[PDB]
Amino acid sequence: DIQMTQSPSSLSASVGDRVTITCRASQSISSYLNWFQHKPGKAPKLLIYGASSLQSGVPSRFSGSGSGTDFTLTISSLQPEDFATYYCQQSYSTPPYTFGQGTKLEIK
Amino acid sequence: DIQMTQSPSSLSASVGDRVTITCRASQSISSYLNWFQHKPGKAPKLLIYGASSLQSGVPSRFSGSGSGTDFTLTISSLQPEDFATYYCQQSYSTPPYTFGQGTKLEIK
Amino acid sequence: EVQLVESGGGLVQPGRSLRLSCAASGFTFDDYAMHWVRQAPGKGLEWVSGISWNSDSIDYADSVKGRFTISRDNAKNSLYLQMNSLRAEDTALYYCAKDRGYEILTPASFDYWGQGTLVTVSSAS
Amino acid sequence: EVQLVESGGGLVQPGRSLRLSCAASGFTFDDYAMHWVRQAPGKGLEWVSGISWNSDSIDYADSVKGRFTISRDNAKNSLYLQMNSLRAEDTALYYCAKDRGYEILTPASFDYWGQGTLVTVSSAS
Amino acid sequence: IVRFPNITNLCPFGEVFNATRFASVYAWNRKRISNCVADYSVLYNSASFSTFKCYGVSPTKLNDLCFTNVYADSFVIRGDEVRQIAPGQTGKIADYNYKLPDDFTGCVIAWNSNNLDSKVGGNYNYLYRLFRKSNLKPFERDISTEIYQAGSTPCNGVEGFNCYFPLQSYGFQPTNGVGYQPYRVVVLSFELLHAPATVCGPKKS
Ligand SMILES: *[C@@H]1O[C@H](CO)[C@@H](O[C@@H]2O[C@H](CO)[C@@H](O)[C@H](O)[C@H]2NC(C)=O)[C@H](O)[C@H]1NC(C)=O
Repeated sequence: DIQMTQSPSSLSASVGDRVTITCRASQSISSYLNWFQHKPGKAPKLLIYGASSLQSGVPSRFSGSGSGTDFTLTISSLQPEDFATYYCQQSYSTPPYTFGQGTKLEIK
Repeated sequence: DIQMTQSPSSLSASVGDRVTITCRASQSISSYLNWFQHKPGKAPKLLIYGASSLQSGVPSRFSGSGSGTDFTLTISSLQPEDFATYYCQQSYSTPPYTFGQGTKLEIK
Repeated sequence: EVQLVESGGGLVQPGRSLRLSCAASGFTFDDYAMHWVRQAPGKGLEWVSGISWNSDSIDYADSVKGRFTISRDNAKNSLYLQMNSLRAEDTALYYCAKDRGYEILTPASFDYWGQGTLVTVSSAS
Repeated sequence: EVQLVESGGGLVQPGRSLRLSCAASGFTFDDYAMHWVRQAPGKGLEWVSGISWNSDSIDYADSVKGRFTISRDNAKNSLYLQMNSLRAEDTALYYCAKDRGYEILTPASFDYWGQGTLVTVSSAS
Repeated sequence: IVRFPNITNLCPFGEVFNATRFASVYAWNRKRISNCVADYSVLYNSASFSTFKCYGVSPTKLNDLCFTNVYADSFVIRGDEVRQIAPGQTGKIADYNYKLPDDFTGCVIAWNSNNLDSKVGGNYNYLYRLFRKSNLKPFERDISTEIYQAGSTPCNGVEGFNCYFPLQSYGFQPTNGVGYQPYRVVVLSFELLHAPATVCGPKKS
């Protein structure tokens, strides 16, 4: 069994700030993490597949890092249209595709 | 995952004593444990299927008990042909049919 | 550019079956694995089911094991899902995701999604 | 009173292949499952493989996946185990267990066993 | 003093009960037991059966009552769903899978079977029917698997909206709770009719 946790819960920043979101796993998963941007009003999308491989078709503002049991995601600028809820999931352990709990983010 | 342990490794007794061997699991298995009698010279034999159900044709001297995580096998009479190595096996978790280490039993 | 749209959202009573279908247009449907994802009204995402490129490997979430039946029809380029013996905790929002690979349980995650269709189980108008 | 006799053991060089057979005659063979259990020369028992009553569901031990292929013959009341790409850590003793049920991964345990056959992997005469 | 002939040709209850493969509930198998001495004491004295309910006849008065025919039906159903195997009961099983007559006379056997019919991945050999046009009559079976016309749009053999598949399979798994574990069920039926009596209980001498 694997338990997936999300350390922060809510943030607030400005148009040109830099913020960090970190997602911790109960057991080693060897850099098999996935980040999703859940826009509140429409379909969620994928930002980073794999450890820190940036998905084709999104701005390079986002950048992740980390492997083993701790991971981190940072937003370079946090322009005002990027506020949403972000999720982390693992695809390595026996419980398939366990999502983390949300991180509501407000820009002000 | 799951881990399986054997508290005793070597025991000493006589023909007129009682012996108890305990088997401990890392996680709950819900009364799904099996005890095997492995003679050093022939094919090993099963004694107890389930937590405390005794297989047909074996003496009633062997008595098993316990549920959840900690289990124990008890022997009452210690007939002098009861020298062997005993293993406890779980059949409930994803790693299939995990065996505990040996438990040598000699009489003196 | 691919489009993932589904239907069948509505109100049904508990213990009544309901079938959902999802239409995929923008890509090659014959050789991609497909999944279903559930969004609880006040919780986070949750995986439901998944089928391979062809129906040899089918997997279900533990909470829906023996209640649902996921199908696939490569001829019409659309997939289906059957909900049976519904209880009150299935009032959530369902998405129709697409896997990058061709197998069900691979490190490849869900690359394209679609807008959800809300379902409710109760006894009302 | 059931009989399980094995053969095919011996000594082979590392990297070579050898086959095992286990004949059953004391019970009805067409509707029980069977396994193979390995006993190290100086360690405890370890599961290796298993097959269903009919060859539908087959599972393998983690350390032997991609090397061992278990087979079954319902007509002749015998099962086989093809060992391939042997290394230096497979010099153990092999048993031919019988499952109590009809599937592979069930709470039911191994019911009847047989005397082990000795295999050796080294470069000697 | 009483001296009766030797006991021979016993009924094969052992192979009916101590079997390995039971059919699904919607396709239960029926076996006619006749022309043998039937000792029901070995069934009752066993502690393996969790549920032993007899309707119309006390269980210990069977070893003297001589019938003419005994029918055995075997199937596998859920845990909290075995209560529907009783005369005058309602539910999915009673409505669409297996209907017992209101005046049924016999005994129902049920014992837990989580040790054989639960696969860690999921056992899908067992299916139960969900829909039918009408309720099953007492003691009949349905095997056809046509698409259930849920609404008024004709299915024409093609699955669609309001065109569902009637057979759904149990997702049996050792992790399931007590109420969702499989429960083997055997139903014995006793008939009296204008024919010579064949089955009897053992007559001790
Ligand atoms: C098989 O059926 C028998 C009854 O015919 C069950 O009970 C066995 O009865 C014998 C004596 O007739 C006793 O040794 C035990 O009470 C039972 N045998 C064993 C080996 O336990 C028996 O429980 C049935 N077995 C199964 C697996 O259902």
